Amino acid sequence: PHRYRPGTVALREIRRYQKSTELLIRKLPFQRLVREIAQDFKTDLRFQSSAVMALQEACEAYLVGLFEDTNLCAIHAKRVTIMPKDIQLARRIRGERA
Amino acid sequence: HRYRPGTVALREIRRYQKSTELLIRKLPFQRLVREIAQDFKTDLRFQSSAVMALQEACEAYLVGLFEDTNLCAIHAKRVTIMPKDIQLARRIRGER
Amino acid sequence: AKTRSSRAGLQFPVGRVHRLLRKGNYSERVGAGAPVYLAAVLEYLTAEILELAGNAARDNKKTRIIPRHLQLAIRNDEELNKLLGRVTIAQGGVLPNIQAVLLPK
Amino acid sequence: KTRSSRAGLQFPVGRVHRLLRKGNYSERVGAGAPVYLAAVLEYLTAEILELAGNAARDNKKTRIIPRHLQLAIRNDEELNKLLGRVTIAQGGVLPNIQAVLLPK
Amino acid sequence: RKVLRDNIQGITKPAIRRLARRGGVKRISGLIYEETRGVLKVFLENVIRDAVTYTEHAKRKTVTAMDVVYALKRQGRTLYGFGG
Amino acid sequence: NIQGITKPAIRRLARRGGVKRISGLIYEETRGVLKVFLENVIRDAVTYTEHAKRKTVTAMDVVYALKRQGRTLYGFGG
Amino acid sequence: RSRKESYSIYVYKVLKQVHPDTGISSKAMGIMNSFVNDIFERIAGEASRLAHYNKRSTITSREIQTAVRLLLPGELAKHAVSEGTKAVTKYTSS
Amino acid sequence: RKESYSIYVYKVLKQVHPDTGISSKAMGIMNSFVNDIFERIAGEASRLAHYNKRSTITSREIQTAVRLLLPGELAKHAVSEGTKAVTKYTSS
DNA sequence: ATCAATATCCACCTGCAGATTCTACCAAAAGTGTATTTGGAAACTGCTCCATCAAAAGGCATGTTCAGCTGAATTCAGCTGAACATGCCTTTTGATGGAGCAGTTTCCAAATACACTTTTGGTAGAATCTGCAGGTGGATATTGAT
DNA sequence: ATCAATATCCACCTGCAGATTCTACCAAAAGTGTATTTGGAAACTGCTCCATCAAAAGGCATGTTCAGCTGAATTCAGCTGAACATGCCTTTTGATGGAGCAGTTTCCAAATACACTTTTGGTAGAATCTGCAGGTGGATATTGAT
Ligand SMILES: [Cl-]
Ligand SMILES: [Cl-]
Ligand SMILES: [Mn+2]
Ligand SMILES: [Mn+2]
Ligand SMILES: [Mn+2]
Ligand SMILES: [Mn+2]
Ligand SMILES: [Mn+2]
Ligand SMILES: [Mn+2]
Repeated sequence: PHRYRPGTVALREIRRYQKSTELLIRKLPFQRLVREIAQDFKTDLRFQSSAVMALQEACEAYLVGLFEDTNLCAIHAKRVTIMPKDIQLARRIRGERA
Repeated sequence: HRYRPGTVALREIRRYQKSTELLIRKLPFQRLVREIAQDFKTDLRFQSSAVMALQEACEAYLVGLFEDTNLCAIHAKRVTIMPKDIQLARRIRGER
Repeated sequence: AKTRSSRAGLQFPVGRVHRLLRKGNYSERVGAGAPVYLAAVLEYLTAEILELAGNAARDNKKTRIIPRHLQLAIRNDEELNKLLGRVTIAQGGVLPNIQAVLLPK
Repeated sequence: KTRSSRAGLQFPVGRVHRLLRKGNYSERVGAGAPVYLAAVLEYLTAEILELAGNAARDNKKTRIIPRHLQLAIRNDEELNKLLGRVTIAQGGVLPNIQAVLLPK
Repeated sequence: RKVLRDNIQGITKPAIRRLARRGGVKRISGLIYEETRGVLKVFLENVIRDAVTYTEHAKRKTVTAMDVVYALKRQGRTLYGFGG
Repeated sequence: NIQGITKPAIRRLARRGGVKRISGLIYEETRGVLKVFLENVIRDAVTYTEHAKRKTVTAMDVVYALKRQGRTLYGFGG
Repeated sequence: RSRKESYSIYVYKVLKQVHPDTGISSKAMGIMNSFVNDIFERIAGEASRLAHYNKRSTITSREIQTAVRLLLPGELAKHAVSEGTKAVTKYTSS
Repeated sequence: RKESYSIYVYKVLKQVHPDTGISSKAMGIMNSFVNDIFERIAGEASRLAHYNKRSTITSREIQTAVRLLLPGELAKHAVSEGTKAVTKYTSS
């Protein structure tokens, strides 16, 4: 049977999701997460759907940027696979929690 | 007598980390400042405090950048910092 | 009666900008030329972005500008990218870019 | 007699009020807002002074120099965060060497 | 009301992988996904914290999009589109 | 003139930064970065001095410029 | 009821100016409004700070100009200053 | 003239460390600190008042501003000190 | 080097959700008269800030030697990607109830606005007090081989 | 490892200026008392829009198999960059003085605020119009194996 080589479908997906703009995290789970965190901060809070959407936009944008910088960190260590070490480095240089 | 390569480096590190003094000489730096400012505005003049402030800012910035750079050198299983490291540092910093 | 926008030859509302200046507590007093100048600048920047975005929309064969086109416009222009370095455009996405080392050998 | 005294503070309530209204923040300034603010400023000042003294002489010096301040700010987590993008003049840096750079 | 628990696991592995793909990432370590969940949790915690602070300063019980925008703006992550 | 900032000075800066070993191209790269930094800060500062209809760049112009750059500096008036 | 403000009609006027056969999404228009308000707040903020630096109580077109010089990059700043000065000098001829 | 928080910082210093002096440059650092935190709090409070269309800045705006700007513990102690000073001020 | 297997590039069409246009109310410019500051022209003064200029004292440029680190090359276990069967849960789209914004009023606690009055905090001055900033023996640290 | 021989660092005590701290006097805040507005908390309620539910269907998450190629581990040479002795030169200290800014006031024309009245452009709605989303089959393009 047919089979693509490891890495090809990956690049394919990179191009695909770099062409589009839709949110990549599922909506309802994200809403659950937000409501959980918020509830832990303050009880009986209600959200405008707009607020949830804004939160998701900001979140995924942030994660994509962080993934870019992380990828640069992986490439810097003569690697191709990104690692927790890479993310921690990117976070430190950014100054998020150095 | 001759110290094994890498010890005097650690020595200097401990010293200048334990100190607070400015590391760039005053007059060359001030000259550079006046030159750079001159190509923005003709024959300007500076308070001594302004030049000193500029030097503090510069040295602080460069020390921090050298810290992040050093981290970038460590990350690539190295010890020697390279222009590549500085480049990665400022690129992640958002300066690029 | 003429609007100050027409007198200044602007599309952007001089009067509104002026009111926003006074009702924003930036200073107790506001000059007569400040809202005109500011409205002119905002109108210009709006014009530039709408231009580049319009081009990006023509490139992708679309009559209507969407946030994607705005994102392409901002990120492909150096100066607009710098002016909006710490800004996120909703539904914008990113520039198509793959690190060379990742490409097939 | 003075607003600072009636609040049991060292920081100038009146001066803070004057600055607040003369800083283009809003048209009207509450009576208690400068009190609250001056109190906060006095507290933060107190914290920094305390830590910077404790650190002032673990180095045998009485006079608090910018170095001691820097040590106090960077050794404390929350103060380090509050002053994250701030440069203390003549403060230097904390003694920190990566273990990788150490021999043997 | 049904109790909300362990919803950070809602952010599935394929989703994180997609976010990585848009970020130009080709290969992903197995230890990445949990790290991502952690970082995301911190970010979302901070943003939501400031947002709700705004919400209850306005004596409101409903978190508005403007609260989120103000929060993000304060966090240094200005967001266009919901600016209202 | 930019070469007034020299190899031993840059080395000392890297030492305070905790750097152990240093490449040769590092010094030139650093001179470049420093040049850019001073260019931006002094640019904004001179702009401030020029709005104030002055010919003497004050310490406060430098402090304002630095703050605007995101490099807040304590101990010079602000 | 409720009446909210925006820069929509002006953005659309300018859009029609630069691309007569181009429309704009409500989302994209939202992005634009956010942009205008953001740049507005930046310029006005910087101008406020400068006006405060020199003990002046009035924000004139000069403070706005310097605010633009500080905030906007090269060519963008050039053309912005041009459009501003143009609009002002044209306005003064009431 | 020039006005600074010099004497106040000195008084507080004599409160916490009665037998400890302070350098001039360090006093500059402290002045810069008080100024910066002042502008931060006041700015955040002004934005707070503008968001909810309030034209006055009460101690409430100040408190919320503190909650936003200061990290956990520092924020708590600051809030308590503030409310304390307010109640004591209104106690006479 | 050639021939499938599959993903991707487009052009086709077209009904509908979203954008555009059209039309009466009305908040907010705009116009006009009059009250209130404002920020630079003249005139001026005293901190700064320069510009030479004479000196030493340390810092740097420089050239030689080599310790050892960087980066190329090779090797291999194991991890992470690709394909798929399985089936769960997130969609989609509707329909509610009602919480709780947000528009409208409605008094008063609290702010502002001058008008005097009292205190303080800022300067230029005396009379303090402390860390450099050397010199010296002893313990560390480092590097080589009885 | 703990035997020596450089060098290094440290810790003790001795000591004044280059700064700190503590005081005799003043303009300008800061406070006080007396009226004048007003922002907005309180209250009521019209009205989005938020929470929640149902049901069903297919997108897509999850778990397993399996092996490709990645990253980690190791080896080794070559050359890059640290250590150091060496010698000149640009630094730093520092006395200066002539002046040119910057900071300060005194009038006062020009500009901006304020208050009321007129006018219209901007908005919310509904009526109207049309890109293009989301489907289709068809010719390329790419990738993989043989
Ligand atoms: Cl010394
Ligand atoms: Cl003269
Ligand atoms: Mn109050
Ligand atoms: Mn055109
Ligand atoms: Mn055009
Ligand atoms: Mn419709
Ligand atoms: Mn009155
Ligand atoms: Mn001893």
